[PDB]
Amino acid sequence: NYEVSEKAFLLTQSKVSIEQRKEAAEFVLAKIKEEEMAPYYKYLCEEYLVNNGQSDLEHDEKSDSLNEWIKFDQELYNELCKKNESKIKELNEKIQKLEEDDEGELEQAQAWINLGEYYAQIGDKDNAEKTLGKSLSKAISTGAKIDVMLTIARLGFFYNDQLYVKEKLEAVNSMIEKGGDWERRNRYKTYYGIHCLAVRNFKEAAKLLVDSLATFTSIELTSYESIATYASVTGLFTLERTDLKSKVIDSPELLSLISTTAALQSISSLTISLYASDYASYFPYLLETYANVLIPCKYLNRHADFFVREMRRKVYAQLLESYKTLSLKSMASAFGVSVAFLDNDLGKFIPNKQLNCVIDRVNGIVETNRPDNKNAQYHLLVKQGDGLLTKLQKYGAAVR
Amino acid sequence: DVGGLDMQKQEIREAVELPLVQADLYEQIGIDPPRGVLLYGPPGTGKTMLVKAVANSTKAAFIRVNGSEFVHKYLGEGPRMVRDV
Amino acid sequence: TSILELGQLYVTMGAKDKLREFIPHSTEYMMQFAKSKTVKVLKTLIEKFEQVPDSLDDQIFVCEKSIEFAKREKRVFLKHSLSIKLATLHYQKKQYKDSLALINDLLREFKKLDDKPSLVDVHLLESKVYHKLRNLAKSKASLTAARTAANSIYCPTQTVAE
Amino acid sequence: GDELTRSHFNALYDTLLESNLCKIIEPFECVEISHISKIIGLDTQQVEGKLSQM
Amino acid sequence: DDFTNELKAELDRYKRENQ
Amino acid sequence: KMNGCSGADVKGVCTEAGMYALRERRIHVTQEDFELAVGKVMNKNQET
Repeated sequence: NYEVSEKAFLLTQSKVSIEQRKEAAEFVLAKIKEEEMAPYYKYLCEEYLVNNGQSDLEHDEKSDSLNEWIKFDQELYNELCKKNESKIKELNEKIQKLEEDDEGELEQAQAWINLGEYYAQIGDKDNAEKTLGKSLSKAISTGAKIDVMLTIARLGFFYNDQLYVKEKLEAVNSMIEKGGDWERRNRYKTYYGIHCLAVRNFKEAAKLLVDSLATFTSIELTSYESIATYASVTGLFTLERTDLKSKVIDSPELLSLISTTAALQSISSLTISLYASDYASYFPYLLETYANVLIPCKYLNRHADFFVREMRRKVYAQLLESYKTLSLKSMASAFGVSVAFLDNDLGKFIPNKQLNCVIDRVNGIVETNRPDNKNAQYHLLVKQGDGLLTKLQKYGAAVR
Repeated sequence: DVGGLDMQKQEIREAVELPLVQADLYEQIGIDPPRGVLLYGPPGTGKTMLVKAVANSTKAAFIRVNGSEFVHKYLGEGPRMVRDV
Repeated sequence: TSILELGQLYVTMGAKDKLREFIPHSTEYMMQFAKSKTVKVLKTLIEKFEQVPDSLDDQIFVCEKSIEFAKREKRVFLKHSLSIKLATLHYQKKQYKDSLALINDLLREFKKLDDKPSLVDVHLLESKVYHKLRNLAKSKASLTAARTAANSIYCPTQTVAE
Repeated sequence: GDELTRSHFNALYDTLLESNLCKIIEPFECVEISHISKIIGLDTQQVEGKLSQM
Repeated sequence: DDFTNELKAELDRYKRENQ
Repeated sequence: KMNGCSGADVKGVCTEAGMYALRERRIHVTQEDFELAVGKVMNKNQET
């Protein structure tokens, strides 16, 4: 189900090539024949508008699109009824006979789950959760628990809903805690780091992603190259260079992951340039990471500017720690940028107290302000010490 | 300290250093580590001194017990020390 | 025996273009001599390409040619000899992905269905695949399995030292 | 020409450099960078780049 | 935004490579 | 394929079966590693 949501997401924003939309349309047309995408197929016009979202022959009549395959017709209307009779009408009649004959226990619960998964592809979520809720009481061990969690896990990836999914996934996992192997636990662990990108948790996302394996592929839930970009980009932003040398840049799987596909451009272009402290070619890597990684990915396109703006602030901190002073002529020219471009980035960073530095105008020397023995007891002990005392006085001043 | 022990060194690392360092590898696979290992061979030659070398890398407390110990004319003290240790 | 002396002179003098087509023409000779047993003649002809320098195009073309003829009946059990050669020539090709996809399908056939000692040659070449891949987990795993079983069986001096 | 030999070239590059830097860092610091490059015999940008990385 | 950072990076590359 | 294996002989195969897959760092043990482990456990009594 994720293969369609990944390819059709390129239909939303394409600023360069038109063929990217037609190439991604070939994967959509192939999957809609085997499985009915009608809930997401109708969600195409309800997601992003004023591109392809105005083209429909049924609910709303307008023609504006670069893709004519997303509009209903007489063929898809007949196929919608054929898939609805086989996956629901034909299967429910056989399950109804098993209910009266009393055949098995978990077999009827698993049959309701497989039947409930078909309502998700027809576009009716009321009967999908109704048949799933009846089979939830029959779940005891991890045999029927994986299938119940699998249906709710689809709600997050297929319907792109971060609200009612995680609340249900946590309730099912916390009811009976076993986990089976480590891969069945990834469904809760991988979606955890993915949900952190919606509410912008930053370093919290990479907690379970860095320790996760790079060979994990959920197919219909997620692809191989999609999860590879989530752990590479978020893991690089979380762990500092101290932890990058013993984990990211040197790993048995990660070194094998970068050679599989060239669509990462994170653990190779960004990591080596950061480890070698080469700022000449490091700047164009951020543009390739933004265009060819962040934009095509689903959850990596939500932040947008929040990647390059924050990553550029931290890469300067690695340079400020290795020198007391610097050269403004070398930073604003030799690294591939201009003078006005450097003052715009550092202009917003200084008043936010995100770093300690000394910028020179006439002399043109970038000097680092080093606390020496001050460290974390200088401005943090007074701010965090007295700041928490303000929260302590909240309930003590007003009582109840 | 003594070469040619790679046959025994790979066996000690799996039965000693493996369960001590990473305990989560057993829960992921679904297996449990063994509670001991039996060594067959002459002591003092590439064997006994190698056992003391295990406490160097593992940084663990080494308990030296001899089979000629717990010799006494009474009863009940010998079998009690096995449970106490 | 005379063909062995001719094939060595063709690649050196520049006749290797004609030699690649002469090798599959020996199928008619294999139906009689030594009661089939083609694996001895064809493996030595391919071995001649190792001593005299030759491009990887002619070395791969011969292995994928004579296998499609009637020689396949003798190559049923011993196919591991021609399968390792295909993955070995991919090392100089600097492509380990086409060889890894083959080995993944081959490894199911190497457990007690063909040859016990041949694992050493398989894990040795497999260690060379993950060597350029910069993976120390698979390289130390495959090499240890071949070195552990190397005590029960015996390998030639070139294999043991490797 | 050898990939393994080139991999150990940077290891020997930092090995002889660490022994040379240890001779500079052991006495008192605050010496001119140009005088440091004359002892090492490399470019000023190369000396500042390899030292700051360590 | 991304339009500001990408524009200033490309315009400087044309001038820097010509020096 | 087991010879003279009691209930505890099979129980000890689980630990040996997980060591071959741990060298490759995989939580799922392939079918190739089971028979190689059972052959080693069965030969423990007949070793030397």
